[PDB]
Amino acid sequence: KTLERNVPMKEILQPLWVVEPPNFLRQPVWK
Amino acid sequence: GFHFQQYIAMAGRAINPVQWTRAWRRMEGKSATEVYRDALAWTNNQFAQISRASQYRAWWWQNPLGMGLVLYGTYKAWHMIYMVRKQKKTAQLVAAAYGQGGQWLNPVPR
Amino acid sequence: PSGAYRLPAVDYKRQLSRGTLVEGADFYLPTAQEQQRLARHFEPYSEQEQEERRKFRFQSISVYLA
Ligand SMILES: CCCCCCCCCCCCCCCCCC(=O)OC[C@H](COP(=O)([O-])OCC(O)COP(=O)([O-])OC[C@@H](COC(=O)CCCCCCCCCCCCCCCCC)OC(=O)CCCCCCCCCCCCCCCCC)OC(=O)CCCCCCCCCCCCCCCCC
Ligand SMILES: CCCCCCCCCCCCCCCCCC(=O)OC[C@H](COP(=O)([O-])OCC(O)COP(=O)([O-])OC[C@@H](COC(=O)CCCCCCCCCCCCCCCCC)OC(=O)CCCCCCCCCCCCCCCCC)OC(=O)CCCCCCCCCCCCCCCCC
Repeated sequence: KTLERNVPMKEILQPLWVVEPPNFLRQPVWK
Repeated sequence: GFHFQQYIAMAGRAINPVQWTRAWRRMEGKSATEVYRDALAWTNNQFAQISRASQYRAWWWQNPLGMGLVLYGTYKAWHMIYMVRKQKKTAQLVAAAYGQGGQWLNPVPR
Repeated sequence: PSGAYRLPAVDYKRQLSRGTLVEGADFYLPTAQEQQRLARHFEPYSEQEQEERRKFRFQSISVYLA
C-alpha cells in the first residue's frame, strides 16, 4: 500500500523543552 | 536568532482584520489552556531550533560575537522604536505642562 | 548555680583530646528514608515518590508568571 497522508514533522522529531529550565533536584522552590 | 522575516509576516497577518474573523472562527471549541500551551510550544520550538542548529550551522549574520550581536540589535531596535517614541511624547507632554525640564525643577524655596 | 541549666556542650579542645570531635555535615538528613537512599541501591525512592518527583522535571514558568 502507498503512503498518501501528509506526515508532519512533529510526529517524528520532538523538540526538547527549554523555555523553562530543568530542576535536577526534582523538588519545588518553597521546599 | 532566526526567522525575523517570518516574524514580521506574522505581525502583518495579526494586524489584518480578515485574520481577525479567521481567528474568531478558529476559536470555536477551544480553551485558554490550549491557546497558552500552543503559544508556549511555539516559543519553545523556536529556542530549541536555535539550541540545536547553532551546533553545526552558521547564518549569514554569523560574526565573532555570534548571536549576541543579533540579540543586541533586537534590543536596540525595540528601544529606538518604542522607548524613544514614548520619550518623545513624554518630552512634549512635560514641555506643554511645565516647560522643558519641568520634571527636574527644584522645590519651591521656603 | 545548681548545674541543671548548665551549658549543654563541651569545648572543642576537650573533645579533641577525648577523641570525640566530628567536623562534618554542615547539612543533615532528618529521615531514615532519606539517609539510606545511597545505600539501598535498588529503591532509592519508592514508586509513589518516583511519580511525585516526575512532576518537577522543570520549573513552572507559568506558575512563576502567575
Ligand atoms: C536602516 C538600517 C538601520 C535600521 C534603523 C536603525 C536601527 C539600528 C539597530 C540595528 C539592529 C538591526 C536588527 C538586527 C536583528 C536581526 C535582523 C536580521 O538580521 O534580519 C533582518 C531581516 C532578515 O531576516 P532573516 O531571518 O535573516 O531572513 C533572510 C531572508 O531569508 C532573506 O534571505 P537572503 O539571503 O535573500 O537575504 C538576507 C539578507 C542579507 O542582508 C545583508 O546581508 C545586508 C545587505 C547588503 C550588504 C550591506 C548591508 C548594509 C548596506 C545596504 C543595505 C541598506 C539597508 C541596511 C539594512 C540593515 C541590515 C544590514 O537580506 C535582507 O535581510 C535584506 C536587508 C536589506 C534591506 C534593503 C531594503 C532597501 C530599502 C531601504 C533603502 C535603502 C537603504 C537606505 C539607507 C539606510 C542606511 C542605514 O531582513 C529584513 O528586514 C526582512 C525584509 C523582509 C521584506 C520587508 C519588505 C521590504 C522592506 C525592506 C526593509 C526591511 C527592514 C529593515 C530596514 C532596512 C532598510 C531601511
Ligand atoms: C513584590 C514582591 C512582594 C514580596 C516581596 C518579595 C519577597 C520574595 C522575593 C523572591 C525573589 C526570588 C527571585 C525570583 C524567583 C525566580 C525563579 C523562580 O521563582 O522559579 C520558578 C518558581 C516556580 O516554582 P516550581 O519549582 O516550578 O514549583 C512548581 C510546582 O509544580 C508547584 O506545585 P507545589 O506542590 O510546589 O505547590 C503548588 C503551589 C501552592 O503550594 C501548595 O502545594 C498548596 C498550598 C498552597 C496554599 C497556601 C498558599 C501560600 C501562602 C499564601 C500565599 C498568597 C497570599 C497570602 C495572603 C495572606 C493570608 C490571607 O505552589 C506555590 O504556591 C509556590 C509558592 C510561592 C512562594 C514563593 C516561593 C518561595 C520563595 C521564597 C521567598 C522568600 C519570602 C519569605 C517567606 C516569608 C517569611 C517566612 O516560581 C515560584 O513559584 C515563585 C514565584 C516568585 C515570586 C515573584 C517575585 C518576583 C521576582 C522578581 C525577579 C525579577 C527581578 C528584577 C525585577 C525587574 C524586572 C524587569
